[PDB]
Amino acid sequence: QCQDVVQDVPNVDVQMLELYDRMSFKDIDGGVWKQGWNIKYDPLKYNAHHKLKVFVVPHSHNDPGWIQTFEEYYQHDTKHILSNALRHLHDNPEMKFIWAEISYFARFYHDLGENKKLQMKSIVKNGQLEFVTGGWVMPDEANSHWRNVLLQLTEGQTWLKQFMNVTPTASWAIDPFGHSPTMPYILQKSGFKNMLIQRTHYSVKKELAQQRQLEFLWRQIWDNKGDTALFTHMMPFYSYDIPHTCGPDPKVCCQFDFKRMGSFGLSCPWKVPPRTISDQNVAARSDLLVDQWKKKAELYRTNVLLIPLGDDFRFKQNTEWDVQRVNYERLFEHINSQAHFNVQAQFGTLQEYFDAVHQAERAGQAEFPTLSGDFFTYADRSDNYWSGYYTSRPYHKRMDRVLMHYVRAAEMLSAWHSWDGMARIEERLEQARRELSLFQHHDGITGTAKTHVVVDYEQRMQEALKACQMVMQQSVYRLLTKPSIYSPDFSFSYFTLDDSRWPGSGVEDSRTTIILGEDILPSKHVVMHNTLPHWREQLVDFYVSSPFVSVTDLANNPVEAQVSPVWSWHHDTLTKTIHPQGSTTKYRIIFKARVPPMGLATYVLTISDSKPEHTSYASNLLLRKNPTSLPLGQYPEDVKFGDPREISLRVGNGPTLAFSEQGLLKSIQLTQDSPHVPVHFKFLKYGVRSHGDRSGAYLFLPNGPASPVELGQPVVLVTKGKLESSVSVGLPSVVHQTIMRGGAPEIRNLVDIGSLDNTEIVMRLETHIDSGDIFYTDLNGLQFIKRRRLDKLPLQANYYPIPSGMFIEDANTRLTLLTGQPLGGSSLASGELEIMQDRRLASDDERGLGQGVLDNKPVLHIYRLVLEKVNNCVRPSKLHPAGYLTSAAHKASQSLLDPLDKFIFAENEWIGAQGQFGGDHPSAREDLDVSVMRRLTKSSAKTQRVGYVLHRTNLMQCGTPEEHTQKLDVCHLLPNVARCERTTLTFLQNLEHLDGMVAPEVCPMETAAYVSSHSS
Ligand SMILES: O=C(C[C@H]1CC[C@@H](O)[C@@H]2[C@H](O)[C@H](O)CN12)c1ccccc1
Ligand SMILES: *[C@@H]1O[C@H](CO)[C@@H](O)[C@H](O)[C@H]1NC(C)=O
Ligand SMILES: [Zn+2]
Repeated sequence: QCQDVVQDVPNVDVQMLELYDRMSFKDIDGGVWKQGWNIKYDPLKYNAHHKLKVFVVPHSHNDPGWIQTFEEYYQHDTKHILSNALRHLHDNPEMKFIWAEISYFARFYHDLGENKKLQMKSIVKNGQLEFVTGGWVMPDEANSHWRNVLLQLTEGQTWLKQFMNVTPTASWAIDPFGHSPTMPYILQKSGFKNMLIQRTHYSVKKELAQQRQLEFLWRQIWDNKGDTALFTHMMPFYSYDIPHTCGPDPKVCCQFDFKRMGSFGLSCPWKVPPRTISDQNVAARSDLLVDQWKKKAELYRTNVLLIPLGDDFRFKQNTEWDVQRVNYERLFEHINSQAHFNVQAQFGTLQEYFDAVHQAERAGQAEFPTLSGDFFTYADRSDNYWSGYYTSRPYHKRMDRVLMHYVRAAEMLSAWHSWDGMARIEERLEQARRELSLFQHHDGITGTAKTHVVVDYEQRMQEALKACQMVMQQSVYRLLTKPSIYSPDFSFSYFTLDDSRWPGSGVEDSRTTIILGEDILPSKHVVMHNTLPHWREQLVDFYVSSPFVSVTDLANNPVEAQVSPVWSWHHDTLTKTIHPQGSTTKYRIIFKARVPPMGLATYVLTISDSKPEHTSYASNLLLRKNPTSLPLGQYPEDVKFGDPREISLRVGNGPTLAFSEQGLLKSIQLTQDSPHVPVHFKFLKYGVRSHGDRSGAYLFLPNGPASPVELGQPVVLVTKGKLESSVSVGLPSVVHQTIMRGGAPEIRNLVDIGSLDNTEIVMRLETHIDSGDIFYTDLNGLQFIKRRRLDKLPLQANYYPIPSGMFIEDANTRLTLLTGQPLGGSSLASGELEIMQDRRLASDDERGLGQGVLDNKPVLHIYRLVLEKVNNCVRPSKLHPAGYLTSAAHKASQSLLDPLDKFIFAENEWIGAQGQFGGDHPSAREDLDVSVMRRLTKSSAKTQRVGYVLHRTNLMQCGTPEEHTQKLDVCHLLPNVARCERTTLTFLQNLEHLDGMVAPEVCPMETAAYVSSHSS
């Protein structure tokens, strides 16, 4: 049935980790093709019965924000490009054009008059204008979560289906900075047949070109059978621009970019300009151009050649359309009429190219190699590895993951009902999806845009968060109020969201205090939501105006609680120390919430005049020389003081953690009898080179290994409670916190790099684990890939994206660090893990951004740290390119990315309140998630439709007996099901009509989509 993703090592022609081990990566001058060799071809290869078919594919790369905002580019460039494409393609039936970015296209189309909409639909229907990929954006592939890659793909393609009646099956990704196999994974499950990529390491292009392995069937690293494979074309040269797309010699190709003759303010840096094609020069010009084409064709296996013709924001001016088209038409007429060339050249689209390639394949002309692996870390030249953008602008990288979750929760909570149009649910959800989708752009989440553009993305995301909050709180009010009492005002805030980790303590004072008092309000209802499809317990905290608060469930059962102070860290500009101050009027109450699968649970907080029976109070110990008093108002336990010292803590039956006198972890002891395993946190700094190339938003070019941050004698705060304990320390640039709740600790870093120019702050873990040169990092939150540190490459080449987690292991022990935000990281020595926190860079790094990164702001990074024994786990063999999490590590990752949501009832009394929603929802096996639940129809549809994306991960078997869980059938989650269909992941095509209206669960590492239809 299901493929075994652990025990069967796939047999592929190219496995990227193996290729990396063998490659020497020498950076030699290849001649005119600087990173290749002088290509030779046999002129007799092509003849009358075997011609070279050349497709020249006009394109225009349009960034949804980079050096200008989305709206600035739309007004100055993109609207003109699309208007002139419409005119020119209409008037010139053989001209072609491809378009990728649907965020821009949708904007443009909705502003067109009906006559022009109709003209536009006609040039799409007739194949002159072709959509490629059809996502909202062309996303980053390093930092993006797979859930958001799917979200933006779906946003663009849903628009295209509705308005253009087309769904692209070929993908075009010419600009992301390195490439991930998560893309073919999602695309192949969304109807695609082909994809194109460009930015891969120059040494990889050379190696694959030598073997004609630039076109390959790209399968997942664990896929033994090959069912995931997607045909992939990798472009061979340094850029997608015209000089690097006609052939190997850019001095020649630049002469065929007819926008470079002077009047457009462009020129050829190789110092030979284009010349207008005429009858007196066409034979000579054609002989140069065809020679470049035949050289490029040597790198590929069929007689069908792809020649992109475009660059950034091209095809704007009418005069530009004319100059490119007329000159190429003259070349085509000459070349195609001169038999000695044995070439047929024409304008074409991307799909036309791929169709012709597969026709050649089926005619027996070519067989294609199989490939697995990824294409990180990219370098475009010399030692310029693009690992900096794995960290750049980390505040917005963290915001991405918060908004990811809020979009999921808003779509899920509101999916349970149909809503009247006056509720503006669909409106707010569309806004949220579109702003999050926009940020997936390869200058958004990457942190590679100008400062004012970053500000625009942030503002858009804030509006999206507010939209999600509105939808979430309206939904909770409807789900938990007696139906005959429910009386909604769709503009009113029935609940406010309380989020403890965004923007976070020390970043924004954004959270509301629950204000209780005998003379104002005795009690307050709070509600937790659990988006995951299994019962979940999690500690939750709220701010309250008294320490004398107790918690009950709605059946009035007492719930054990802990009260702790509200501590804020202050950079004291008088004493020159970083130290905590406690509130004397706000307090934190903490208790364990238990919430049904995809459900809600209500609790009540009640004030009393004295310490409640079921509430305890944490102790607090401030470790520093030269302490001063720390009053805490009504808080019943006095703060204690001491000189810095080592300390040890244990919460519940969980691990015992030991800390240095500097407040940093030194060891973890898993159980009572077990060893104190050395696990040391350390903060270090990288700098920038004083000669040669400088680090910037894209490039990490360190001036050697990192140097320790000088810590001085930092102030350490120890809070010890029955439910939660923590150690926090004010270090230079980081308030570092280790929080213990009875399992793997949570780490929070409040990172403020301040004015430290040309500094990158790294957090490192040092252990004994005999990992050697092996470590594992994830791709897009979807899969873990084996990495091998290569000392033959520079330090920055050994940095990889850490979009959600990383681990090291030996035969016996594993250490996994899970993240709540994408950051860059590595293992630079056996037993180590490290992850960059922020970077502040004064210089531009010559990739067009035209600024350094000097707009840092405080960010709260979150993590879980899981030390485990793995000697009993069934792991892949030494040759398998994947790794897999344990149950504990996977749940830890879910605790960061999809925590419980917390709602505080706004008014004094909630009439008709109910205690729970979803108690009857199936509690699915732990490896299964309902990644997306989305109602697909508005309230006017007679047949309601609800879409589900189901993802099953793969967890290691380590000898923990499986407990019976319930089968999850998403098609019966809503009543009155009339049909259940398996669909593509975008919901746009029905693939299977399902027997008995039952949606089967999916196999390990598989993702499926289902749509249920309800007659209601
Ligand atoms: O590669 C680029 C720019 C590429 C890659 C980085 C990315 O931020 C930008 C924008 O997305 C543009 O689309 C071009 N991209 C470059 C190279 C040399 C000089 C100037 C620019
Ligand atoms: C859209 O797609 C196909 C081919 O263009 C056509 O048969 C159909 O009539 C068009 N319109 C629809 C499905 O509304
Ligand atoms: Zn770009």
